[PDB]
Amino acid sequence: GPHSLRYFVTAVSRPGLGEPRYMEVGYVDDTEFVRFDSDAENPRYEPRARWMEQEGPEYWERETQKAKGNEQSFRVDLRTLLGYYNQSKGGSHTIQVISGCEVGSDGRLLRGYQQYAYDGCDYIALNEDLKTWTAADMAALITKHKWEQAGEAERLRAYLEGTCVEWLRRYLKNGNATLLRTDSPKAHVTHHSRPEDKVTLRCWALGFYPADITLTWQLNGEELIQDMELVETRPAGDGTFQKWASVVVPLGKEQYYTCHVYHQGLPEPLTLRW
Amino acid sequence: RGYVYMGL
Amino acid sequence: IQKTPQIQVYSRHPPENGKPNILNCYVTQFHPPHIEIQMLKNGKKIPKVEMSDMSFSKDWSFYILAHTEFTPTETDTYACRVKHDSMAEPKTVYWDRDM
Ligand SMILES: *[C@@H]1O[C@H](CO[C@@H]2O[C@@H](C)[C@@H](O)[C@@H](O)[C@@H]2O)[C@@H](O[C@@H]2O[C@H](CO)[C@@H](O)[C@H](O)[C@H]2NC(C)=O)[C@H](O)[C@H]1NC(C)=O
Ligand SMILES: *O[C@@H]1O[C@H](CO)[C@H](O[C@H]2O[C@H](CO)[C@H](O)[C@H](O)[C@H]2O)[C@H](O)[C@H]1O
Ligand SMILES: *[C@@H]1O[C@H](CO)[C@@H](O)[C@H](O)[C@H]1NC(C)=O
Repeated sequence: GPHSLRYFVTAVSRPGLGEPRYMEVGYVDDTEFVRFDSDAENPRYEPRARWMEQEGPEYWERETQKAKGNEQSFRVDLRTLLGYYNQSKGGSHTIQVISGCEVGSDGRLLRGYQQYAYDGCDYIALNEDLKTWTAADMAALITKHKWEQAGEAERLRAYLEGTCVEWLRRYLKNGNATLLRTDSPKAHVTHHSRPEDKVTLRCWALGFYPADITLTWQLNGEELIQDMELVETRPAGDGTFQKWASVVVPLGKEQYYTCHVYHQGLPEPLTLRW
Repeated sequence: RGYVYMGL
Repeated sequence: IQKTPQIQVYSRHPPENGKPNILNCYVTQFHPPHIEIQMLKNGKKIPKVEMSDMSFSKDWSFYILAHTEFTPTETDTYACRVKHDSMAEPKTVYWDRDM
């Protein structure tokens, strides 16, 4: 199916504590594969997925020099934005960016993107056309004009359709055994007492991959997507994910509820009861 | 491979 | 503005005293990014803790995982202590193996 190459960049200033913290984390679909962290003597770009061992000295050297340049750019940006917003030189501030591209099953671009944020709020973004920008406030508008005059859009789209797409396909090739695998979920159900003669039924789904999955509780065919509680899908530390969903049902009426697990690794969906 | 960002 | 973090502590496999496993502490939906995450075994800080899966949602909130390998015992207890600006008091979440 479709695949994606995403880069999460963060630069946080810490007045009176030295230079800002800079971080770049790379993802190919749901698994982390690269990372740069300014906090470390000799900070370098490091592999985060096993298959990245197939890269070679050159790859790491270039990405590192590239990351250090970006680090300095955001260092300057933080100072620039204090001017745009008329802010104190002693308060902490954050800049974030999510850049990336998604390709179809055939490897051809489906979409590319780049969205910035200042202090947790939208700043500037590349529109789906990859030709224009959309600024969230008057500060971002100054950035938009600078980028329009410099022709940043063509440069970014050249990367999105070119470098981003080609390297994504390469990563998928080299890491096929891991990125193209399917780990089927293992479901479980737990029960916990409750005050007013009611019970909590929790449905667990463990060890799956990719991340996308659907968990539901039903009462005689009808989905109870209302009084149902749940957590967002979470990584489990070995490249797999987990999730849980629960409903509060009347004591002694438990056998009337069923948990449904839909996933790529499940030819036919799982149904559980307590 | 990562992009080289341009200043804001 | 400011968002308080949701801490979640869980094992990779269902616990079984004696069998190796992986303990996780997923800290999510927080902002600003500065945060301190500590995994504890019987109140003591665990050394070989790995930080990974850092990311942010559509609303820019931060997400990060802390994990370590552990061989569960019926005696041992584990928790995750987190310090963030949204809380004057550091928050510790325990590992409920029967959840
Ligand atoms: C993943 O693909 C390999 C083929 O090698 C891949 O492609 C190379 C060009 C390079 O990028 C490697 O790092 C990749 O691993 C599959 O293994 C091969 O399978 C073919 C049969 O179709 C066989 O002729 C070869 O001998 C196998 N080994 C090699 C080294 O080519 C492997 O099975 C794929 N894994 C999954 C999970 O699909
Ligand atoms: O950001 C600016 O973008 C323009 C794109 O029109 C220029 O970059 C072009 O030239 C440089 C040469 O150093 C690179 O080859 C870019 O890929 C290319 O788009 C301008 O130099 C950039 O500063
Ligand atoms: C910026 O903030 C200062 C106070 O710190 C204020 O005097 C000024 O009016 C504000 N606006 C500009 C454009 O400086």
